[PDB]
Amino acid sequence: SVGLIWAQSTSGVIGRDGGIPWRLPEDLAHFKRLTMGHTVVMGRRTWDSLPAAHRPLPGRRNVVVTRQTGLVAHGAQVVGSLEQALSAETWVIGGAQIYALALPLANRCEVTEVDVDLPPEDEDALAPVLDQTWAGTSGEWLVSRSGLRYRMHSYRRL
Ligand SMILES: NC(=O)c1ccc[n+]([C@@H]2O[C@H](COP(=O)([O-])OP(=O)(O)OC[C@H]3O[C@@H](n4cnc5c(N)ncnc54)[C@H](OP(=O)(O)O)[C@@H]3O)[C@@H](O)[C@H]2O)c1
Ligand SMILES: CCc1nc(N)nc(N)c1OCCCOc1cccc(C[C@@H](C(=O)O)C(F)F)c1
Ligand SMILES: [Br-]
Ligand SMILES: [Br-]
Repeated sequence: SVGLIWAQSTSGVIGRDGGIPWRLPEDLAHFKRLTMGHTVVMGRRTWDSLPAAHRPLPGRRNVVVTRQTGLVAHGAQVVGSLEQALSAETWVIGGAQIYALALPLANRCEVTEVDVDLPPEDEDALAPVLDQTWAGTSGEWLVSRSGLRYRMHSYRRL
């Protein structure tokens, strides 16, 4: 059982300049709560993007997907394909390249939509596009303690 989890702007941006272009504490809490105790699978660029005090992600088996040989990723397992990463509950935590690999294998997507305007730029990482084979249920728009508006969506494959 494979799930994808990501946070996107309304425009579909998930990443810019090797990072995430907003801060939303409620999303980090949501991400930690859903992934804790489970394997998390990430692309090598997303491993690099984790703040050092949170890398590897504590309380979870971290798996890093790379085409490199002998990659040093302390505290993580390093695999050469998504299939190697997947051999109870496994969460694919990004980025865009690894989402694209994982989406055909997933039965579940947990999406945070963040109501910031961020027109997609050339090298932005973008969220996967979900068609009508996915059934979504959405929370209401919520206002964070910091004033940002956001909404949680849960998708299951029909
Ligand atoms: N908002 C969110 O929810 C969210 C979540 C995660 C990440 N992000 C953001 O997204 C960005 C990173 O995403 P990204 O798409 O640039 O990178 P990414 O998917 O995290 O990682 C790309 C790397 O994965 C490896 N890879 C890709 N395809 C592979 C394959 N078929 N077999 C083996 N290895 C493969 C390669 O590693 P090597 O180059 O080492 O060979 C490649 O450079 C950052 O800005 C990050 O902050 C946002
Ligand atoms: C957290 C942003 C996010 N959001 C959803 N919804 N999906 C995702 N794929 C995702 O990206 C996962 C890759 C980036 O991850 C982190 C970035 C900064 C800090 C942490 C540590 C975090 C934890 O310990 O989990 C703690 F702050 F709670 C993780
Ligand atoms: Br962040
Ligand atoms: Br934060």
